[PDB]
This record gives sequence, structure tokens and C-alpha cells, in this order.
Amino acid sequence: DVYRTSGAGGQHVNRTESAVRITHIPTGIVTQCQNDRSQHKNKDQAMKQMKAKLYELEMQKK
Amino acid sequence: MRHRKSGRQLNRNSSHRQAMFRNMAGSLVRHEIIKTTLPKAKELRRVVEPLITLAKTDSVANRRLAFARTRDNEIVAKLFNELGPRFASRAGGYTRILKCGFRAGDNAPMAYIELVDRSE
Amino acid sequence: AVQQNKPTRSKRGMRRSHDALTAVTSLSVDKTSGEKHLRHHITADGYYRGRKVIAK
Amino acid sequence: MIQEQTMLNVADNSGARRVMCIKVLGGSHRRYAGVGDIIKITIKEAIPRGKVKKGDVLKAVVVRTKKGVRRPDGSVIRFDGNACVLLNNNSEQPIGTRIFGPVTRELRSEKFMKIISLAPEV
RNA sequence: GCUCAACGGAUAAAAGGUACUCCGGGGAUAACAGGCUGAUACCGCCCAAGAGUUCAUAUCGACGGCGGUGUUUGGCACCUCGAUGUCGGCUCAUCACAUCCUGGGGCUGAAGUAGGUCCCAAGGGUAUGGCUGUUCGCCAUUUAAAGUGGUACGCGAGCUGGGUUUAGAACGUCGUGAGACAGUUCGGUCCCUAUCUGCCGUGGGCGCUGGAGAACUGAGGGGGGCUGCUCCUAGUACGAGAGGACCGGAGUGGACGCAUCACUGGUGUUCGGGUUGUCAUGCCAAUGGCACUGCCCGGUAGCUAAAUGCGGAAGAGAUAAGUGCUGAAAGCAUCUAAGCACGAAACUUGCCCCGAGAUGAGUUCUCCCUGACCCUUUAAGGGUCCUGAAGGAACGUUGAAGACGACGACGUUGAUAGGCCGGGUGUGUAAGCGCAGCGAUGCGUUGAGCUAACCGGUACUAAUGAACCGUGAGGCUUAACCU
RNA sequence: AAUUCCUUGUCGGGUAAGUUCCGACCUGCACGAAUGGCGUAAUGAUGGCCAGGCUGUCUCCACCCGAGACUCAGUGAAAU
RNA sequence: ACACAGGUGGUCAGGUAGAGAAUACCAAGGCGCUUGAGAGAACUCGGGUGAAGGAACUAGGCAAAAUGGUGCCGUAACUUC
RNA sequence: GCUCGCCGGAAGACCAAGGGUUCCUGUCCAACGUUAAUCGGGGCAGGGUGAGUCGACCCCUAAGGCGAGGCCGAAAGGCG
RNA sequence: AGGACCGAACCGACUAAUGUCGAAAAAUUAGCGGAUGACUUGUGGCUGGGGGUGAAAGGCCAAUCAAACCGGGAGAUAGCU
Repeated sequence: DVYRTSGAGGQHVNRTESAVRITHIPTGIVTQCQNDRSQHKNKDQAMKQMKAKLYELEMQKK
Repeated sequence: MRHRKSGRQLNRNSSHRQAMFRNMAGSLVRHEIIKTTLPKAKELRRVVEPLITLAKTDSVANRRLAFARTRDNEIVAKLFNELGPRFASRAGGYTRILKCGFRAGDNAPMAYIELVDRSE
Repeated sequence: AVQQNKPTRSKRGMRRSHDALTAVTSLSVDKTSGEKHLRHHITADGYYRGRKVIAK
Repeated sequence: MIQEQTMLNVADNSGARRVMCIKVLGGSHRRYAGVGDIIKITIKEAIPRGKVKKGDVLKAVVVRTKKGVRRPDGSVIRFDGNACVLLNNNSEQPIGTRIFGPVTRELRSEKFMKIISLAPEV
């Protein structure tokens, strides 16, 4: 899922920033990543947390 | 959208409008002829004539209604003793409307409304 | 909202094309008085169709 | 004339007291619900010892409306208050047995014969 | 020799903040939008072992390859910093199909019913709420379906200003401090009468080659185009049981559109009545004024909906995907190459409305106009006087017509409007008087009195006779018909 | 938490559904004792959230009374 | 800047109802606000009413609506009593 | 002049402040009045303001100002 | 008795609409806060520009305030328009 978010200002500006939202149906987990400022890399870092979060679910069931 | 409606507003609220024709009706029967705007005169007929219709049948209750409306004893003095008597045969249409011209002030259609009789 | 450009005198004149006043052509003399009065209107002296109804 | 967010009184001994219309069934984006209509409602008020408690979502059929219904002769039947009979969301069968009020002739659709037979009037 | 941190060294003595800001400049240089590109994103194809019961072609399809779209994030600064001045919501939309449904089909490992994948198709429809400032998303409940995008991430000279972006303030963190921030949290002016284009309506002028009053043909254009459930056919076909068709017909709803007040209601400050405080008519009584109509209760005509009827087609022609027939090129096969037939809410029609300014200005029907002179660039000429018709317009009484025009009815050869009479309808037992009662008050007279826009009649009033505009037989050329 | 980035954190309650609200755990990015700490009756044109009453805010708009708007007569601007 | 819906100190300030100088109607007295007349469209502003439901609107019950007086009855948690 | 409507602890009647003849009368209508105007706080001309008791002035002081001499300060000038 | 309560005058200015070349260079309309006090107001004084005053906003100091107005340096300077 790809959605936008607003930004800051100082006079009248309008800065919209994109955010990535990965959703895993088998687990219902939702991981977002606004760390970077590049759609691709944000998705990757999101997938970094996505895989890591899924990895933690393994350790609990373990 | 005013479909099949009746009664002209005449740029005045109900209270003012009613009090207007009440005052005008009294002044009408006093001089038997007055100069006013055409639109105003055309609506004055729907007030004075019903009163003249009530003057033809004298009684005690009608005199009270004749006072209920117009709110003046001088008018009821003229009515039931002058108009009602001399208008017994007249089957409606006691008022005549004559278009004089235009007011020199605001250029409004002036009209002379008088009683049909006005023997003098 | 305002004009982007100044309207020429041509457009000004064309707009006033339908602003010209009309005539009367409804004159009529009284039967008794003969004064030229308006149709359906009483004369200056208070006449109408041969009757000085105003006596003024 | 029963739309969404409408409080209705119960006309059965199911233990409920007051319900609220959360969604009028029928067509897509349907505004009202007549007497002979089904509506999904929730129980906002019930009695202690009942077969149903506050917070249950189930279907119910209207029986009395203040708007009332019309007849083929043009006559209407204005009621006083809104009433409905609870049903079983899956089977649509009535829950209670007793009916605390009169109904209309329109419920004679065979799908609710129990309601008519258990009705004191009409 | 010091010293040139930046090493042609501004003398060899010199750190930060500003969202309270201010001045001079820039699209030479950034944020939103647009533009070029298309790495990334999205979509569609190519080969392909294997997973898969046998078999990849039932899909998927690793490992790799080739292109399209300009819907994402970005790249480059081409446009605007003597202003392109907003995220989201509300309202209103409009277009493209890579289709969410409905419709037409291919295959099945679809038995049936019901699904999966792919092809054709844009006509029409494509939810209601809780949380959040929301786009998004989560959840609940539906629905036939709750599609994906473009349109300055549609729309702010249409609205809101919640978010974020002015000045105030607080908390955490950082800083010696001013203040700052991958931060969050209270309170915070949205300016403008529309000249032009456009669009929704409505008129004036002229033209249509004679003028005028009506009726139509009809190019062309627009509106309309959704769909569920129940029963029947038949609980048949198929099927092991459970289940349970296609096709065609009838009935009944949801949303939407049009029209209409007869029905149920709303309103009805022009109708009737109740009543509080107060003022006035000398007092009581009876009424009127004022206090949002003083507050209220009912209510006619209209307008109007929640109310009542109606519509969505059926059908026809030509096609899409597709099924075909015959059949050669290729002695066979094969839907095609000639030829021929079916085949979608899609195309043109059929349904409704506009419509001859369609200057290509149409057709039909009816009515009216056929007088002397001059000058004569000897012209489809102009001027004088005599004539001025058909019809229209003006003015007037007005309309369920209407912003102003326009349109419709009538103008005494009269029911156009008002008044009047009768009745209807609505409101609820008037006033005055008599009787009873201590009185308030009640009873009888009386379902009376009073009744705006309603209906049927009546010329009492006002719609005056006439004047005004408009004319005198309508060019040339050619051909066909009578002398 | 007026403080918690990850995060709408995980459980209780409240609603059919609750990123806010009210209790609790403590994993305190980056609470902390006069930069006062934790509570606190009363008070507040205070911030946030429910319940009842109540209504045209809304489903969904309709009618009516007035001042403009439109026409007529007089006068007569402005930004651009 | 104007014959401008603004601002400007002190005194007197009545009758009925009313606690009151609130407020409603009036007295003495003073004005009808210096452009009017028709029409009764959309739409804008100032108000009234509304079937059924009752916040489903929305950032938020903003605005509107509603409650409202005197006498008596009665009144919880909590509390610095 | 006859009715109607509005304010009435004010849109009323008097003083101080502050303007400065705007007050009254006759007369005129171009300019001024957001329209017309024989009307007016408009133009023109004439007229009106009378106090031992009202107020100011006057006598006496408050905050505070000025301030002979005096102290201080480049001068100006400051305090008193 | 009360920086006590309800609530006019008076002072103030939280909400909404109208207004935005307005009637008005911050007002009007309908509701609100205080209303015996840290209250409000009239008259006359004192403190003044990098100073005055401030229940502290960087708010006010004659509609002009992160630095008033007037005159003079001064035709300042301007690699920019």
C-alpha cells in the first residue's frame, strides 16, 4: 500500500511525502517505513522490518 | 411561484399594509374621491366595496363590524346614513377607477378613484 | 472581476442599441374638449370620453 | 418510515426493551423501512432475565410505525410509537412467542404466519 | 622571523540565531503543478525444467530477455519568485478501459449448481456509518457491484479551514546561550458588484427577393439506457446422496428521472377562534393597536413532498468475441480467399423533447393588395398628392404566463379582472337580548355568526369608437405550354 | 503522559464498529522532586470523551413573512 | 475627511404590571431615520413553521432548539466540612 | 388640519466641555443636500446675547510647574 | 462580612453570522465575562525614542512600533532593478 502524508511550513508551502505500508494477510502485521525519501528504498527498509517482524513471530512460536 | 394567488404586497408588511387601507378607506368615504397610485387604487376596491356591501344591511352588529374595521365613528356616521341608503339598488361596483397620469415626483401612475354616485 | 482590456467605442455603441426610447403614438383628442390626451387617461382639465368627471 | 439510528420499542416477550436500527435491509442505499420490512438492529436496552442481552446484532421485522401504512382505498393506519419483532438473523424465525400489541394486515405474507397467529389484534 | 586557516595572501587582531522580521534582486536557483526522460513503479508478451496424481499448455512458473503506459518515488532546471497563493472534506462533475457488477462467449481436472482463467464490451449504475485532520487504511453492516486512473495528486474570483505553514504558550530532547527539531500539543481574518470566452435560459433587429395568419415535414442535436427477489416452466435435465439448471412468462420491490395535487400530510404573518400584559374609544360591554403573527390551536387556494400514477423496453438492421455452412488455393482437411447465415446493456434506429438562421433559409392551406403625375444618371429609381388593405402593434382588464421582454385569453358584437348573489370550504354556538346563578359563568335564541386565492351565474365598475405601423399585383435568364 | 520515535504498543471497559476517551502493565527513543514531584475540594466564555433532553445541523428539503435582487423615474461611482 | 448605524461627562427621569432604572404598552415631549413607485424570478441576508427519525451532519452538537419565575418538597460521590 | 406607526432611565427636556452666529425673520434656488425642493444648519440682508444673588474673574490651597538668593553643571541648563 | 452568587447601568470582548471599494481605516445583530472591587470614569498634572511604560505580548507611546513623528546631514550608499 502506498499513501501520502503532509509536511511542515513557514509561510504557505505544501510538501507531500510518500509513505509505504506493507500488509501481510497471513499474519495481519502492518509495517510502514518513512525512514528514507525514496519510494523504492523505503519499501525495502519496510521489507527489512517486515521480514524482521516475521522473523520475531518465528522466535515466539519457537 | 404565485400560481393562482391574490392580493398585492405593495412593498409593505402585513401590519402596515392592513393599517394602510384602513386609513385610506376612511379618507375615501370622506371626500368621495382621492388621488393615489394605480396599483394602490386597484387593491383599495377590495376593501371599501365590501364595507359598502355591509352598509346596505343596517343593524347593530353590522355597525360594530363597520367600527371593527376602519375604527372610526365619523365613517360609520357617513355610512348607514348616506352611502348605504343611496346604494341600495347598485348591485356591486360602487367605485370607479380613472387613470389621471404620472406623478411628477417619482413618475408613478397616478389614478383618481371615486364613488360611482358622487351626485354633485 | 474586471475587464482584461478596454472595451472599444464600437462595443459600447452596440450595447446601447436596445437602449433607445420608444414613441407614444397613442394620442387621442377628447370628444367634447378635443385636448390631446393619452389613451385610457383623463385629460388635463379632468375630461374623459366627453365628461368632465373631475370638475377641476 | 424507519431509517438508520432509529430507536424502536419491542413488541415481543424476548426480554428486549428498546432497540436501534443500524441498517435498513433491502436494496442498495435504501432510505426507509416500511412495516413489512426487515432491518438489522442492535439491543440498546433489555431485561435482566432474558433470552437476549444488550449488545446483540440480529434481524427484526417492523410491525408498528407512526407513519403507518396505506390501504388500496387510500385509508391509512396511523399508530402511536414504533414497534418491531425480533427474528433469528440466520433463520429469520421469531424469537419470543407473545406479542404485546396490534399489527397490520400487510404482514400476511406467509413468511410471518406465526406473527399473525400470535397477534392479539388485526 | 611572525604570518598569511581559504596557500595572488580583503592588515598578520574576528563565532551563532531569526517563523518579529525588513530592503534591494532571481524561475540565472529550490517546494506544488506543468514539460522532457522512464532508471523505479505498473501492465502486457518470449523461452522454460519443475511444483503439479499420469501429463507444465489445467494455470503458476523459478533462472533470464524484449517492449508499452506517463497513474508512484525520483533525474534535469525548460516555464512562472513586479505571486501559478492550499492537503483533505462538501457540491458538481467529465473522459479513457487495463471491467467491480449486469450482458455475449472459449476451456476445464465446471458432473450438477456454482466457480477459476482468458477474449469482446463503457450503455447505465458504481454504499451507510465508528476511529483519524485525512488521502489511505482498519472494523461493522449491507449490495446485483460497493472498479482502476486522467482531468494543476479535477473543482477554494463556489463553500469550509479541521491538518500544515505568521505573531502567544507549554513538554521532551539538543545547545553555555539566543533558538532549533525523523518531534506533539492548546488558541489562530480565506478578499473581489463579471468587460470577454464558455454555459443554462430568454428576447430585439434583419434576412428567407410580395406581405400576412397558422399547421407540419424534417437534416441535425440532446435526454433516456441500472437491477434484485419470489413463483411458474419443473422442484425437470444432470446427479451416488445432498443439492438443483439454460430458455421463455407472470408478479413484486430498491435507487433514479418525469409529471401531478385526486388521496395521506407540511406550509398557508391575506381566514376563524382562544388567551396574557397594556393603551385607546368617557365607564361596563364590544372591538381595534402593540409586544417575533405577542404566544398559540386549527385551516381554503396555491406551491410541495415523505404522497399518487408512469417510464427504463420489446422489436429491427449492421457488427464485436465466438459458433457456423459450403469450399478451393493445397485431389485431403479447413468458417474465407468469392459467396451465405446467426451473433452483446455496445453502433444506427425504435421511445421523448428541441428543431427550416438546415443563409442548402423547405412543404402545404388560407387571406389581401391590379391609382394619376412628373424628373427620368432612362432605374428592380426617387419625390408629391390620392389611397393605406390582410394582419400586427400600441393602449387597457388580466392569466394555474412571467425576472424585463416574450407567450395565452378578452376588449361592450363582453364574463378578462374586480364587485355582488348563491353554494362550497374552513373555523366552532357571534353581537344584542331573555333566563338561571352570590359570582365567575352557563343555558336558550343558534352548527349560528364570520368566511382571503374555490365553483356556478350576473355587465354594477373599468376594458371607448377610432387613430399608428403595414400598401397599390411582386426582377432578370432559359425552357416547357396557349395565341 | 501537554513528554512514548517505533506505535492506532498489549490487555479491561465503553459502541454494531473507538488512531481520541477512561483504568493497567512498564519495553521511560528522550519523566522526576522549588527548571518543583505526586495528588487535590471549589472555580473556569478552558482542552479531550460519553449519556439524557432537545431540536431542520443531517437523511432531504418544502412553504410562507420582510430587505435586496428585476423593471420604471432622478442622481450617479470604483478596482482594472 | 462626509448631513457617517460609532464615541462623549453631570442633572431630572412619571402611570399599569413588575423585585427592579430589566422588560411590554403608554404620559410630557420628540420623531417616521432626506430617494421613491411597481414586481413578487433564481439567488443572498434577517426570521417563522414542519410529517417520520433524532447528530445518522461535522474537525467538533458551531449554530439553532431546548431549559428558564415564585413557594414548598427533596438532594449523592467527594470535601479544605 | 384629520388619521396611522415608533422611542419613551430614550430617538425626551436642561447644564459643563467644545465649536463659533450654525439662533430668529424677510428673501432667493445655479452651486451644497447622495433624488426633486417654493425646504434647510445653503447664498444675501437686517435683528437677537441685558445679572450684587447663576458661572468665570476674586480670596485660599492639592498633585505638580516656575522659582530671588543658594548648590551643581563644558555652555545650554538641572534641583530647589 | 465577602477581589461571594444571579443580574441592568457601566466596563470588557469568548462564539456565530453579516460586513470586506462596509454605515464604520475592527463595527453591527443575537447570545456571553465582571458587575462593592486587583472596579470603572470625568478634570488637571508627571515619566519620552534606544528612552518612557509594561499583572511581560516585545504589547502601547495621537489610526503609524524588533524601535514614533518632523527637519537636517543628504542628491547618503546601491557590484542590484
